[PDB]
Amino acid sequence: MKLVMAIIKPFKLDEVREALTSLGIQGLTVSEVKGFGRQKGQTEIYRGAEYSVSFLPKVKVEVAVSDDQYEQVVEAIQKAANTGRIGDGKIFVLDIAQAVRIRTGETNTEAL
Amino acid sequence: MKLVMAIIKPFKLDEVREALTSLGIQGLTVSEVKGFGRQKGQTEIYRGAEYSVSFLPKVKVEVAVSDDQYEQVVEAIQKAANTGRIGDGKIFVLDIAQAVRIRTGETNTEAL
Amino acid sequence: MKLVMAIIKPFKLDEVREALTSLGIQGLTVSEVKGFGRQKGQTEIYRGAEYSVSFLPKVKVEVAVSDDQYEQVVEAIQKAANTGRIGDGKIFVLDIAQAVRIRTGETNTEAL
Ligand SMILES: Nc1ncnc2c1ncn2[C@@H]1O[C@H](COP(=O)(O)OP(=O)(O)O)[C@@H](O)[C@H]1O
Ligand SMILES: Nc1ncnc2c1ncn2[C@@H]1O[C@H](COP(=O)(O)OP(=O)(O)O)[C@@H](O)[C@H]1O
Ligand SMILES: Nc1ncnc2c1ncn2[C@@H]1O[C@H](COP(=O)(O)OP(=O)(O)O)[C@@H](O)[C@H]1O
Repeated sequence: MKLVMAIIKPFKLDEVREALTSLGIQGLTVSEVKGFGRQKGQTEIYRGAEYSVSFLPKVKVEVAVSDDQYEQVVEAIQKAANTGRIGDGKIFVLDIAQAVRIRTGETNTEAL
Repeated sequence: MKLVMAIIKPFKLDEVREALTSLGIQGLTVSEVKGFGRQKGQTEIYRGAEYSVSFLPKVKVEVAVSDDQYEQVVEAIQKAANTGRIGDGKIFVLDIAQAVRIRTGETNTEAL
Repeated sequence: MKLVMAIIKPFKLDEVREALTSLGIQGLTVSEVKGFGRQKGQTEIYRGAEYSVSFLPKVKVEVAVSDDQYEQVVEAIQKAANTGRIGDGKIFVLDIAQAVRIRTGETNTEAL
């Protein structure tokens, strides 16, 4: 099991859920985040301090898939979230030790 | 050390913090998220595009516990977050390589 | 590769991004969260239920760095986020199995 964590542009999310659905992935969990990177917001200095005046929204997609699916999931998200412009974002893969589906108690692959 | 990540229904959170407190867990960190799964929101098509018009709020509980507590923490959250209805959510367990408490520099178990 | 996850006080974020920038870290991802711990919000009881009436905002910094940088990143964040008062927060380190930069397909260290 893996937790694929993808930090994408908020407008690429419909296309991302689509690819994932084309792969057979039942569901996912989404978070709103602010991004900092090469592409940065505007700053302002006021009284010896520099304050951020604009922010770069991103969407964090967090999806648990099996060891047989993650590599395909990574590739799918990469292709689905790509624009070719700076700020496209990241995909990180972390290892899931255990998984539980709260409704049924199902574990491992059956929890996803 | 483990990071227990639980994606639950937002109204089951008071009951979840309670169980965790009954286990001796000092604290936790909570995030607001949108869920997608079997239980889905409503959609709308407008001009060759399908837009989501309703969303399913979930709460993400993120709690670091020791290797001697995580299995009990998982079980507690599972029982505390269960309703028996579709959408109860997930619990994922990931491995924590290092931990630091910012205030005191305490590490490992003493950081939690 | 590691995902350094730091749960800090929201006003220590400018100082945190600064240290990270002094270390050569290109970017990071930030989330708004609620904290529960020793330092707690106010509660209220109404009709046989206890409701939370105040909340403790925290900022979650999530930054992927290489195996040669993480220990320095942890230390930097610890020093940059420290106040000496209760509620300073946590830093957790998790292992990243794979990394992809969506724009270019670059992997591993080149993805960060
Ligand atoms: N070290 C990092 N850890 C976690 N997320 C990052 C990191 N660097 C960048 N990001 C995320 O990637 C997004 C894009 O960063 P940017 O460098 O502007 O473009 P690109 O990813 O195309 O190089 C950022 O807004 C940020 O959310
Ligand atoms: N593959 C997944 N990865 C991460 N979170 C998921 C995944 N599948 C479902 N979830 C989360 O679990 C919640 C419940 O999903 P759903 O399938 O509707 O009910 P159940 O979990 O009872 O089967 C979703 O709203 C979503 O937040
Ligand atoms: N077990 C835990 N798992 C994840 N985050 C935690 C945990 N315990 C505390 N935190 C986070 O650390 C913050 C500070 O907790 P608190 O105990 O009040 O102060 P301190 O970290 O200085 O002991 C909390 O608001 C919470 O967000």
